Amino acid sequence: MKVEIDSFSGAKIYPGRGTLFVRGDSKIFRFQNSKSASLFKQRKNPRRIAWTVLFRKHHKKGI
Amino acid sequence: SHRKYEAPRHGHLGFLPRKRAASIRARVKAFPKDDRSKPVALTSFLGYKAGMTTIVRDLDRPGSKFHKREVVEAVTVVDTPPVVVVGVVGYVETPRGLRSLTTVWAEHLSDEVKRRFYKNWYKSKKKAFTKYSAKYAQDGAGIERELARIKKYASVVRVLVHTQIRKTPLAQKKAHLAEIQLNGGSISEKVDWAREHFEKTVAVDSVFEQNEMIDAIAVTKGHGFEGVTHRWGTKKLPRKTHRGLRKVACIGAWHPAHVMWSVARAGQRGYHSRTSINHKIYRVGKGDDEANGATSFDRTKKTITPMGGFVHYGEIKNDFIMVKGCIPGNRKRIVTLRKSLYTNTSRKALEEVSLKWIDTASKFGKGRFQTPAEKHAFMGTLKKDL
Amino acid sequence: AQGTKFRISLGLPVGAIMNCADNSGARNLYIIAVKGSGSRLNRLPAASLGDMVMATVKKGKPELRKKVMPAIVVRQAKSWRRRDGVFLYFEDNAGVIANPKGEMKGSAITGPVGKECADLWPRVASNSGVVV
RNA sequence: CAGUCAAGCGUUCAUAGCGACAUUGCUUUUUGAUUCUUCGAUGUCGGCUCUUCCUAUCAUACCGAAGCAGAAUUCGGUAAGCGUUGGAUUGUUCACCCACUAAUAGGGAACGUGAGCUGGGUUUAGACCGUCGUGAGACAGGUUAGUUUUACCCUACUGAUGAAUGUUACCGCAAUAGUAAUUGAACUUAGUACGAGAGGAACAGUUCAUUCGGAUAAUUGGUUUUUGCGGCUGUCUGAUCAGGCAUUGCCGCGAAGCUACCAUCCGCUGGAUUAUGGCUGAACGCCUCUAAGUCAGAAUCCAUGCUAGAACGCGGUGAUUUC
RNA sequence: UCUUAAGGUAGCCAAAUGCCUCGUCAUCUAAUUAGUGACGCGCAUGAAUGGAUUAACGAGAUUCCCACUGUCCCUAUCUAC
RNA sequence: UGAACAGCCUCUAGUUGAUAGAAUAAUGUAGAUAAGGGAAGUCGGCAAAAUAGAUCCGUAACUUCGGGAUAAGGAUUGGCU
Repeated sequence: MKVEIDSFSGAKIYPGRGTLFVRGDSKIFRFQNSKSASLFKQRKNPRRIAWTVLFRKHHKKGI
Repeated sequence: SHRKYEAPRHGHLGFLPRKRAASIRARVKAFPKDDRSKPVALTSFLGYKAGMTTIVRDLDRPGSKFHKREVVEAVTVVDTPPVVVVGVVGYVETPRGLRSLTTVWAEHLSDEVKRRFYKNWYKSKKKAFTKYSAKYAQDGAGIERELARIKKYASVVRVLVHTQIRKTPLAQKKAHLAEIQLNGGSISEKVDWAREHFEKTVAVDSVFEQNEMIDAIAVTKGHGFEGVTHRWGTKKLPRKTHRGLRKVACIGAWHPAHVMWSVARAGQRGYHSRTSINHKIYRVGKGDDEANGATSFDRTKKTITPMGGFVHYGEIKNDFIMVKGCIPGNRKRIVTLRKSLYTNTSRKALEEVSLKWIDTASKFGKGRFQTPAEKHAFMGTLKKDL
Repeated sequence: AQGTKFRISLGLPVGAIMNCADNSGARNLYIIAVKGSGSRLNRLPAASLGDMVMATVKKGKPELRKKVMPAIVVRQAKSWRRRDGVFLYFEDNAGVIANPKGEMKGSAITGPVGKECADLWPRVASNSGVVV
């Protein structure tokens, strides 16, 4: 039951939920809410979305 | 003419009529067979359904795909405060059936149970069981004759019990009254146990234990008037049909010139007392100690209650029981648990359960964090906290 | 089947055109017949993450058509839940050519393959890439 | 459709499986014969949806017979508890083809069902083609389009109140009435029994799975009037913030509720019996499952279990109006 | 040779015209009484009682293909009245 | 706004006239949404949905040379300087 990391924003995957969507080359992405998966669906490019832990380390917010 | 394409019938022919129950608390119609060799104990308990969470257990069954491996399932938690015995009922056996011989009650009656006999408590004069308490003044001889009568006659003896409702988050203030039947020992032993427990409370640990088969009785949730499509599950009419499509196209034939009772018809769905068989107890918790939601593998200091408490019910502070699968009835609905009548040995009942992980996340949406410490650690400093 | 695969969740019913991913020359598979199901009035038989399903091709090799012929599906589109508790759904519903026993007509499949398919018929798992 | 006889098929051999030449019957799911009911009017085909009933039983359960070595297959008995599909063409009822499964058994209920629906055909009026007829017109010959009205009243059903038995409230019993679960695959058995080999099991244990039913929404999807938030377009309030309208202005996320074999859990064992196989035992000094009694035994019946509780079935218990 | 006028010429077709017919062959399909192209001793096609191709067009009828969608698998939810 | 007297909002002017209120059950009338399949339902793509404006390249068979044609099929569309 070890916790995973979300593949869109960066979170803590607890057993029970998650989406894969794969790619074809088997990158194996894991999401945590419908919001994150839906945001990935239209290629929102999580290099620009704001409220992100990925942004929390990239944009140097809350260090 | 014969049916063009035969199909299985819709709905059950053993659950009619689908009508409202006579009381909010579903009554029990069967009790475990009495064996006068075991020590006397209760065969049923009362509890209010609180909610369900997610737990992780071990899949231990030879022949399965994975052995000694993790798995997830749903488990319903019911808040069952310890019950207080207020009397016993002696049932004599007659050729026409069981008959109630006599009833004996306690000297001191709590306000919660006494409120059950009143419909307007504030306007009432609280003159309930007043002259009855005078029977115990001199030596209590007013019931010793009745006690001897219950000892001699009334081969079937059952104990009348009530719950303490001031310890639950529900703002109801009226104890629910049900009937509990004694199994084990002789009639004299059962009545002695009943009389020695007068004005006393008993814990749920003495009536239920881990790794047993437990059945649940409760009334379901009503939904009002509903057409046949969801009440029974019949095929809806096509779009091109006239005067609507959500009904039964044919309800019978010319002969007989009446509508068949087995024909699905629009009516009431829900709020029916229902019986759930083979529910497995996973763990029984105590309300007087912490680590309710902490297991041996996961020693995180947390309680069974999720973030912000259970939805529409509140928090858990008394004894709670979590059982595999869904329980009939919605939250805050009274559920009276009943032990398994038949000794199901088989293989699905002898396994040993070992809880690993307890989900205490926010069920009020899509919460992730389990404990405030984890949320603070992953969240850092805030603006609200100075 | 040398194993009892779990509860079936549908999503690939009869009348679906699904592509191919092996090296037999087949391109797309047209679902026409499914066994392992039962009988129900006005219920269209469907498929799941790996079933013994016959089909026919609609585009591709001129000789791989015009006859009923068995096939095996390796990828689905509807979300699938393993008992450990995970909602899995592959991007495109794809499958592999097969004989009634489970033998190969091509050489190797392309792309990933479900672990349940590996626990099923083993010869497709033999000539597979990554399994997940 | 089912019985009787037997010249024969079955390498020899009548009932393993068939049986000509004939005969005795069965129901009205075909079509016939009459017109007794209806022409001051029973809405006429087919299909969709749905309930129940019958056995002349396709499969499941339990058994018997076979030229039954296994498997497979054929016939028969108890048997309606349960199931009996999805699709190309045709309006089709019929018929044919593809595939599945245990198999896709045969029928009725005003040729079930139009104040439930569909309107393709038939079966008005328009119009075309071919034949007959000088002709208007006919064609159980072909094609196209062609308004399918109404329930509020009575009964019945689904549910829901309800006065009266001293009132009220609680705990209750249980006559009645319904009932539910069905079926298959895989590992071990076992490449074993059997068979020479090719071939090839069954009963226990386990994993489950098809359909159906009862519940609940923790998890996932859907639903957006939470109009909750954010963004966008046209117009208006001097501009900004904050804003109105565009019949819910649009999009993304979207809490709660609801719901989804598109989600989860669950669907019990005791007795008595049918078919049939057995014991003792005469009639019939022997034999005999039967005449008396008696054993085992089916998805059969009844109880264990569940649902509603006679609103004129019943029991116990608290207080029962100082005015 | 005949009652007479000669016995269907050029064209077309199981076509809206074919009872036999779900005629036969090829193609479309896993499967087609559907569609298209041919075969014609064609009950009963046929040249101004007019035959064919027809360029463009038809709220005319039918068949096939791509995206599409609750028509369906399999039903669920919201709104105003 | 906008190619437009298309659709929408506002100015002058006119109206606030359709018996009302509280509840939000089924079945209904009207408007939409539904993961996967994509016509497998139905006599029949019936209804709904799908592309829809402007700019740039290109646009087939046939033909009476006029058409098919917006054929089919590809890229862009905001704001500020």
